[PDB]
Amino acid sequence: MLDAFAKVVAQADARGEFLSNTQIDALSKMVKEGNQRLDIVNKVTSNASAIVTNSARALFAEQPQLIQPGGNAYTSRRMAACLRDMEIVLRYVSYAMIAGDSSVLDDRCLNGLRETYQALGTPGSSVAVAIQKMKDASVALANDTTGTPIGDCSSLVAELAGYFDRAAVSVV
Amino acid sequence: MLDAFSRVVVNSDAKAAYVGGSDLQALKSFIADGNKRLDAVNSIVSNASCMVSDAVSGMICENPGLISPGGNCYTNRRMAACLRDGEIILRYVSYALLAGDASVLEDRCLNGLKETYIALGVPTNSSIRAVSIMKAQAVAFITNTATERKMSFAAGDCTSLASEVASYFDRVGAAIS
Amino acid sequence: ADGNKRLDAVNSIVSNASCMVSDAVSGMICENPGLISPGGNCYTNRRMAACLRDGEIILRYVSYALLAGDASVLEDRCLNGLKETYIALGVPTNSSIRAVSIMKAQAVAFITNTATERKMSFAAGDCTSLASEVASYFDRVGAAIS
Amino acid sequence: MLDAFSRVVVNSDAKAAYVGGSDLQALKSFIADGNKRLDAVNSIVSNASCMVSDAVSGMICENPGLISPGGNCYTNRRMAACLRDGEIILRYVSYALLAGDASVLEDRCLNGLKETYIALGVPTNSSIRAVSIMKAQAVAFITNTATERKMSFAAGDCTSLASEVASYFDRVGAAIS
Amino acid sequence: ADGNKRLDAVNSIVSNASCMVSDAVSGMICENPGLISPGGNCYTNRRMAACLRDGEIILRYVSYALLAGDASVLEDRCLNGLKETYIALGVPTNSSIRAVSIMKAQAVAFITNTATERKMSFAAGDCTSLASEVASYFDRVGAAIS
Amino acid sequence: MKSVITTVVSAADAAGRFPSNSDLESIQGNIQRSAARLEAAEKLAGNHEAVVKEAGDACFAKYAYLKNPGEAGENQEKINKCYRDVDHYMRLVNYCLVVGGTGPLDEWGIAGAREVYRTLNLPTSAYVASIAYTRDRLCVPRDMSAQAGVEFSAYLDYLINALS
Amino acid sequence: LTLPGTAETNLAVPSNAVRKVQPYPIAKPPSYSSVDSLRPARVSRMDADWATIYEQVRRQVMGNAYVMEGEAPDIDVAFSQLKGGNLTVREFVRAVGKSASYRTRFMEAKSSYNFVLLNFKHFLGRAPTQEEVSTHIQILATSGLEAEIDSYIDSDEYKALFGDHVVPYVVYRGTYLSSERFNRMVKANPGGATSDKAKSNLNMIATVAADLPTDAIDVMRGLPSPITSETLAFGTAYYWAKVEKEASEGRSASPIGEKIGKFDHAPISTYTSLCSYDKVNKAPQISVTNVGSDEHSYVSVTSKYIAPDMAAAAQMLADCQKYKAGGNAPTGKWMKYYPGTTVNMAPYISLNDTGSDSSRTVSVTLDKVKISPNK
Ligand SMILES: *CC[C@H]1/C(=C/c2[nH]c(/C=C3N=C(/C=C4\NC(=O)C(CC)=C4C)C(C)=C\3CCC(=O)O)c(CCC(=O)O)c2C)NC(=O)[C@@H]1C
Ligand SMILES: C=CC1=C(C)[C@@H](Cc2[nH]c(/C=C3N=C(/C=C4\NC(=O)[C@H](C)[C@H]4CC)C(C)=C\3CCC(=O)O)c(CCC(=O)O)c2C)NC1=O
Ligand SMILES: C=CC1=C(C)[C@@H](Cc2[nH]c(/C=C3N=C(/C=C4\NC(=O)[C@H](C)[C@H]4CC)C(C)=C\3CCC(=O)O)c(CCC(=O)O)c2C)NC1=O
Ligand SMILES: C=CC1=C(C)[C@@H](Cc2[nH]c(/C=C3N=C(/C=C4\NC(=O)[C@H](C)[C@H]4CC)C(C)=C\3CCC(=O)O)c(CCC(=O)O)c2C)NC1=O
Ligand SMILES: C=CC1=C(C)[C@@H](Cc2[nH]c(/C=C3N=C(/C=C4\NC(=O)[C@H](C)[C@H]4CC)C(C)=C\3CCC(=O)O)c(CCC(=O)O)c2C)NC1=O
Ligand SMILES: C=CC1=C(C)[C@@H](Cc2[nH]c(/C=C3N=C(/C=C4\NC(=O)[C@H](C)[C@H]4CC)C(C)=C\3CCC(=O)O)c(CCC(=O)O)c2C)NC1=O
Ligand SMILES: C=CC1=C(C)[C@@H](Cc2[nH]c(/C=C3N=C(/C=C4\NC(=O)[C@H](C)[C@H]4CC)C(C)=C\3CCC(=O)O)c(CCC(=O)O)c2C)NC1=O
Ligand SMILES: C=CC1=C(C)[C@@H](Cc2[nH]c(/C=C3N=C(/C=C4\NC(=O)[C@H](C)[C@H]4CC)C(C)=C\3CCC(=O)O)c(CCC(=O)O)c2C)NC1=O
Ligand SMILES: C=CC1=C(C)[C@@H](Cc2[nH]c(/C=C3N=C(/C=C4\NC(=O)[C@H](C)[C@H]4CC)C(C)=C\3CCC(=O)O)c(CCC(=O)O)c2C)NC1=O
Ligand SMILES: C=CC1=C(C)[C@@H](Cc2[nH]c(/C=C3N=C(/C=C4\NC(=O)[C@H](C)[C@H]4CC)C(C)=C\3CCC(=O)O)c(CCC(=O)O)c2C)NC1=O
Ligand SMILES: C=CC1=C(C)[C@@H](Cc2[nH]c(/C=C3N=C(/C=C4\NC(=O)[C@H](C)[C@H]4CC)C(C)=C\3CCC(=O)O)c(CCC(=O)O)c2C)NC1=O
Ligand SMILES: C=CC1=C(C)[C@@H](Cc2[nH]c(/C=C3N=C(/C=C4\NC(=O)[C@H](C)[C@H]4CC)C(C)=C\3CCC(=O)O)c(CCC(=O)O)c2C)NC1=O
Ligand SMILES: C=CC1=C(C)[C@@H](Cc2[nH]c(/C=C3N=C(/C=C4\NC(=O)[C@H](C)[C@H]4CC)C(C)=C\3CCC(=O)O)c(CCC(=O)O)c2C)NC1=O
Ligand SMILES: C=CC1=C(C)[C@@H](Cc2[nH]c(/C=C3N=C(/C=C4\NC(=O)[C@H](C)[C@H]4CC)C(C)=C\3CCC(=O)O)c(CCC(=O)O)c2C)NC1=O
Repeated sequence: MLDAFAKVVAQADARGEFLSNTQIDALSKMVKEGNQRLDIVNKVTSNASAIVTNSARALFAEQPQLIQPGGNAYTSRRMAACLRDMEIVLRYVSYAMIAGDSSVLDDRCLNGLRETYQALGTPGSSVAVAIQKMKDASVALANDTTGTPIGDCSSLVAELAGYFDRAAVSVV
Repeated sequence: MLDAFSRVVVNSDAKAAYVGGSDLQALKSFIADGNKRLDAVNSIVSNASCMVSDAVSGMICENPGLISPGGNCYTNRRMAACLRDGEIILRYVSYALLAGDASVLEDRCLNGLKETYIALGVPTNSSIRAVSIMKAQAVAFITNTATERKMSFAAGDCTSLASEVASYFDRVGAAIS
Repeated sequence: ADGNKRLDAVNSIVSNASCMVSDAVSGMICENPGLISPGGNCYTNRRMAACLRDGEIILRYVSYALLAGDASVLEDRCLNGLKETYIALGVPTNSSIRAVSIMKAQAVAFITNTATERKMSFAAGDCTSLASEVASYFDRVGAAIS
Repeated sequence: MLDAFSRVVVNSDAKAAYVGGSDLQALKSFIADGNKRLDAVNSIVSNASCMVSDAVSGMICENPGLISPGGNCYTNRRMAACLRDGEIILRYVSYALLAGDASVLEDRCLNGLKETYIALGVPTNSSIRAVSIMKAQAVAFITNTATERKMSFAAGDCTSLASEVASYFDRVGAAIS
Repeated sequence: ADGNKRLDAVNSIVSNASCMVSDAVSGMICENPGLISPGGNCYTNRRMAACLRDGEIILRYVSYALLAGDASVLEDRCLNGLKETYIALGVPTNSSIRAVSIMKAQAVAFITNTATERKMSFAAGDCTSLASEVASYFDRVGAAIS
Repeated sequence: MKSVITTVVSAADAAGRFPSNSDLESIQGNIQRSAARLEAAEKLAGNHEAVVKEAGDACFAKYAYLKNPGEAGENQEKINKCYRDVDHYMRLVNYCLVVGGTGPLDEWGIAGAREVYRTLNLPTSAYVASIAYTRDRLCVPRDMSAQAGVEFSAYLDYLINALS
Repeated sequence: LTLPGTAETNLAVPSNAVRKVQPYPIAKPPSYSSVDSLRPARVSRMDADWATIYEQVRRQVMGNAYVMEGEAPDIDVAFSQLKGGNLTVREFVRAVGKSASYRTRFMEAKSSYNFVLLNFKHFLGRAPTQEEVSTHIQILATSGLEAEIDSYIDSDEYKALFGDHVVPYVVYRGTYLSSERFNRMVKANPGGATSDKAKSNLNMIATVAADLPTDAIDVMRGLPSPITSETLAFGTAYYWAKVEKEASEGRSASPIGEKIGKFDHAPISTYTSLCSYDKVNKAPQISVTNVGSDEHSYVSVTSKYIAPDMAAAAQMLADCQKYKAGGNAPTGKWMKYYPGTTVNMAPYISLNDTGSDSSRTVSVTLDKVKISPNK
């Protein structure tokens, strides 16, 4: 797996190039927003249980065919499998958030996930619904100003939403 | 309901602003490709019966649980029901493509469709597949890329309208999801 | 035991109590437009509605205090621990004092019948004992959120 | 629905008691001031158009947010709606004043009025002010101390009926609160 | 330790503090009509509103100084560097002294109860110690903008 | 609302049928008339508070009686309300010039107009005087083109007929 | 009374005096309508006996009005001419609506609003849309009950659906105009033991039809669907979602905190210091009433719960946009003289002279200063 620094290091190695000064400009401005990057993953981590539980609760309030008998969440073990599947994606999105790019998300979370749900008979579009319900729940929580200095971190919020989108289209 | 010309006046009415020459060129562009939208709607509604019968049979032949007894498309009456349940969907997407925005199918066809299929016991993910096949057939038709029957057109681009009918078909996916 | 002047004084508040909250929250924004800003605390109708409700609560809580003529009910089920729930909800503590002082300045204008937009019809006299008592009640509630 | 004479029989029917001469004098007093109630209802319904148009404009001119776009009394159709939405209220309070008790407006006008204004998006505290102005105008009229137009009456007291129409007007306030 | 006369003296200011700023800025224009002129500093409501706010600030800053009875708070978060922000904003330094002296002449008229438009109701006595103290406070704030 | 497209889709929907050949035959009529009506729309838009100034006063010239005490215009703020009232009609006519139908006129200014002006004592004659004065002051050569003035006057006299 | 064979009274259109009475009843609507094969057949005037044609009128246009022999002679005077063949069943159900026995429990007993819903359910078999009620209260309150009941019988929907010889009944039409007017129709018409008299208000479709959004509950509109269209879903799963519904359908439980006006309140843990959740946001509601009596003036006090109003908050956000785009302040290096938020800040003093000595009070508070636009 690679973070954002190791990614352009691999880019520069695979053509044997010294890193230009402008790329050092590009890396220092990632260093510049380090506390703001860390501030988000911290807010997602301390709310991780309520994110998954409220998103899952709102999923079955509007898709009640899943928890009714015969559905793909009608058990206690299929239901516990669903909650723990949502925590997996919330975990790996937060890994990709501090990595700076989605290598660890694509590599050991999303690779082969669509085929898994097709083999199990799990409806992948309803997984895609639950992922976007966690996405807006975490985004509105990352724009909360309690416990942080007053400033701008909107581009990082868009970067965070991009990972949820990438995980959403990867499982349909 | 609301068309594309009437979409900007309800936006300008919210601010008591006159519609002026700063946003009129987006409308004049929409008028300029009037014939492209017009031939595209015609190409949709020309071959619309095979469009429905192919999509429902393709939804059947991937999930043959509906044909089994206890299936929702089991009996003859329920298959006659399902063959029209998607023909209405195509009939309203053809309205939304002509009108230029997704307001005519939003409150007429899509409002209340979810609890109807929930209360009836219609499998929603099967209807998701049935309308995704119709979306694929639509982008095959209005790009003249159907390998199955070709129609004659004047040369040019039509992908701006092809993304439009794609964005209409996920609204039917989201509303019963 | 001021009977009629007290009853005339509460009537000048509870009748025109609907202007006073909406004028005060617009005046609250009128200083600080970063409150309706994206990221502010007076963002969408989840929070703007709770603001109107909360400005209404502390308005009325004073009219029953004035009807009773004392500040007991303003500290019983009103105020004993209103500061820490506000710092737990993360409201700005600065502009709430401004919203409280707009209510003060409006109530003292309504009682003395010195409103430029509406001249009330009273008996002849002077309500100087009651114009200061509502100022004392409003400072009691302004001393809490500080 | 229920009038003042029919209010005591549903109270006596709950105990299987004959209505007798122990509670009949409260009814005979109600009959004795029949002409006072009768002229008061007439004085209400005589000047009822200015009663409505003044109250709605007074509710407007203290809260000029409804006239702004996005206001509930913004457009011409919604102002025509609001001018009748309170005229119906006055029309039912005139029924309740004549009948002698607040039963004819409670299940006919007030039953279901709250969720109607909630579902449509009508600001309730503005309608509170609009009906409070109508209450003030009512006690101005039936005490004949309207400084704006005077009506001729036989001399006497009418405050017993003036508190009655006040108690009808907070029921319209409570049912919308 | 002048208790009651001090409290009577601040009450004669903070009650009628709303006339005094509007009378002073109209008096500021009254000799100098080139201030409302196109190109002047008292042009449209961007600037006239800041003028009313600024005339109100230095008015009140004196009533708390009189309540405390000393000029400490008139120099801590009031005045240490008020001249250079005014020359950085480019306000006219001449007519601000005139606006300050209209406040002086009005405060000394309100304290001694020699107003031609409003006769106040006081206890019998003579407030000569306090009529000069507010003149000293207004002098202190007039010496700054010079 | 009531546009050209929203009749041909609602007719096909009430019949329960696809958009037929006559249905797309009627949208072609937009391509030939939009070039005339959209240029009328923003010549109205870029000149709009001029034709409230020089035309909202014409009702007061025709009806000077309503500036009396006890009338519809008592003080200056009611005259400001009158200028706001007629600027709204000028905005709705601009909205109907861009839509292609009389959709924005119906439920926004016309539906309910009979009730308010009767209950609030506002004479409709002073409304149609100010509208008609704006109607007859049109000249193809100047103001606008030859075909812009046609349906610009047609949307005006529709409002004149509906108010009376 | 009027004609031994009549077609249509009152001559609303001119083209009804030429119009003869239909010799044979109107056929089915030409859509396919999968539910209709489950539902029992229609009841026309030709096929029915006079016992069952009366029973089916009492079951549809009266709900189950639960009529005795001594009650309602006026229904039977209209029946005395229907049984003679004087008037059609269309004009007969018009005559039933104008009667007093229909008025005394549907116009009378109900409210202004759900009388319209009770008319749509009784005559057209369905539930209206909001804009259909909107042009219908104008008929009802300003033109009366008579023209209101006339507006259904002279409507094209009634003429096309039931003709002149078929009783009203709930029609399944295959293609419906809206998708919401299918299940609104199903929700409005349950099966046996309907009892419109029971609920004084129903309070549920009276707020679901009251706005074009907020479609009603899943389970209420799948309850009166016929058996084998909905069975093998009603053993244990939606059954307790049904009885917990019908408990609330008794006493007309109000949907103020449910489906309309929903508001996610803050956690109880955030205000444990203030008050318990059973008493948070209650405030004294004071009504002070003046009359020149002393014998008859009154004061009322009551603690009431104050809900947040999303409609008034939405209007306030649209109004305050003008302050958002007008700047805040200029700045510079001289800001060090105003360290905190103390820019344009000032001490507010209030002095409370009163008749009592103990209740005197002095203020000071530091706060911002702004001049109102009217000064
Ligand atoms: C919101 C719940 C949705 C849902 C979940 C669901 N998932 C399963 C089964 C599996 N899910 C996975 C996925 C992963 N496994 C991993 O190790 C990782 C880490 C990268 C992922 C993303 C796998 C392998 C399985 C099969 C293994 C298993 O049986 O648990 C199930 C079924 C469980 C079962 O059948 O016993 C459910 C119900 N399904 C839904 O309907 C919701 C939309
Ligand atoms: C212990 C783990 C750990 C953390 C969680 C961070 C948290 C942290 N963030 C900031 C500092 C900051 N944090 C944020 C982030 C935000 N501010 C907002 O208003 C938004 C709500 C949010 C955007 C996502 C911003 C924007 C700053 C800089 C202040 C500014 O310029 O606006 C600072 C002060 C240092 C600095 O100035 O950068 C610290 C210590 N650092 C750590 O060591
Ligand atoms: C205006 C918009 C509009 C619509 C969209 C349809 C929606 C709709 N569909 C059905 C009714 C139905 N719809 C289906 C359709 C399906 N079930 C499946 O298994 C497939 C996923 C899918 C076909 C592709 C079936 C099978 C029924 C009948 C259910 C039954 O009785 O078994 C009904 C109930 C009425 C009836 O049963 O006759 C309605 C309102 N009708 C409308 O008026
Ligand atoms: C709930 C019923 C109820 C009321 C609403 C009041 C109304 C009221 N006030 C007064 C009478 C009065 N009311 C006032 C009050 C005022 N005068 C002013 O100039 C100010 C506007 C206002 C103070 C804020 C005064 C000063 C008197 C005369 C002295 C007195 O009787 O208290 C009287 C006696 C007769 C009269 O003068 O009208 C009555 C009935 N009293 C009641 O019993
Ligand atoms: C844009 C920023 C903005 C503001 C700063 C405030 C403006 C404002 N107005 C008033 C002041 C007032 N507000 C009212 C209230 C009302 N008047 C009535 O007649 C109605 C019944 C009721 C609702 C309108 C009254 C009576 C006064 C005192 C008289 C006056 O100053 O106009 C006050 C308090 C006294 C003062 O300091 O001036 C403030 C701060 N509103 C804003 O929008
Ligand atoms: C008995 C006394 C009594 C009160 C005073 C109020 C106090 C109060 N306010 C809030 C809760 C709140 N109150 C406000 C209001 C505001 N926030 C601001 O920045 C402004 C100062 C003001 C708008 C102008 C907001 C924004 C919330 C929280 C809404 C949220 O974000 O969850 C809550 C939490 C419960 C809830 O709202 O669901 C309570 C108990 N209620 C009471 O029962
Ligand atoms: C039998 C009793 C009975 C009533 C009391 C009324 C109640 C009522 N009012 C409205 C409908 C309305 N009522 C109002 C009224 C107001 N909104 C405001 O901002 C003001 C506070 C207030 C006027 C003073 C408005 C503005 C609408 C229309 C809402 C809209 O469409 O914008 C409707 C919906 C029907 C329709 O819109 O045509 C109903 C049932 N009707 C009745 O049949
Ligand atoms: C906050 C509460 C509070 C007040 C408002 C004042 C009000 C006040 N002043 C004085 C009493 C007095 N007040 C004054 C003041 C004045 N006399 C004048 O002619 C001038 C108008 C004015 C000076 C500017 C004088 C000279 C006395 C008498 C001497 C003294 O007691 O100080 C008294 C004692 C009893 C009385 O004489 O009325 C009181 C209560 N004191 C307070 O405790
Ligand atoms: C056109 C040019 C123009 C001016 C030069 C000023 C006029 C003016 N008036 C006063 C003077 C005053 N101004 C007030 C203030 C008030 N009086 C009250 O009773 C109210 C409560 C309050 C707001 C009106 C008082 C009390 C005096 C002293 C008495 C007097 O000289 O009238 C002063 C200070 C003393 C003096 O030198 O005369 C000035 C400069 N206003 C103008 O418009
Ligand atoms: C603690 C003490 C304290 C004060 C005294 C004021 C001082 C003060 N005044 C201004 C700022 C200003 N003040 C004025 C006022 C005037 N200009 C003139 O020519 C006249 C003398 C007067 C009107 C009669 C103007 C016109 C501006 C600048 C507005 C602008 O053009 O940007 C500013 C800049 C911030 C801002 O206004 O946004 C500050 C801090 N504020 C304080 O916090
Ligand atoms: C969206 C479309 C739309 C409109 C067309 C207007 C229509 C309209 N005008 C008025 C209201 C008014 N309209 C007028 C206008 C006139 N009276 C006259 O003397 C002249 C005949 C005429 C101006 C030339 C006046 C004076 C009022 C205020 C009447 C009053 O408040 O009593 C009102 C009541 C609300 C208010 O007071 O603003 C409404 C709905 N408003 C709208 O929202
Ligand atoms: C979009 C609608 C629209 C209008 C109706 C006019 C409205 C209008 N017309 C005139 C002004 C005029 N209007 C005319 C009339 C005419 N001129 C001719 O060459 C023709 C013979 C005849 C077409 C009717 C004339 C002759 C003048 C100049 C003299 C005058 O003011 O009447 C003026 C005064 C200044 C000006 O010219 O703008 C205004 C506001 N302007 C507009 O923007
Ligand atoms: C198709 C099936 C079918 C039924 C089972 C009945 C069910 C039924 N019963 C009543 C209505 C009623 N049912 C009863 C019966 C009783 N109350 C008691 O105290 C006893 C326990 C019990 C008699 C043994 C009473 C008393 C009423 C009238 C309630 C009243 O108005 O007081 C109603 C309301 C209609 C009306 O009141 O006219 C209905 C629908 N009707 C049907 O159509
Ligand atoms: C509003 C005014 C009004 C009326 C006056 C009656 C009139 C009337 N009577 C009958 C119907 C009848 N009327 C009679 C009456 C009589 N035959 C005799 O031999 C005696 C002379 C006389 C009784 C004294 C009979 C016997 C029938 C039924 C005929 C039959 O079917 O055998 C019918 C046909 C309806 C039905 O049969 O149910 C009507 C409309 N009904 C009304 O609505």
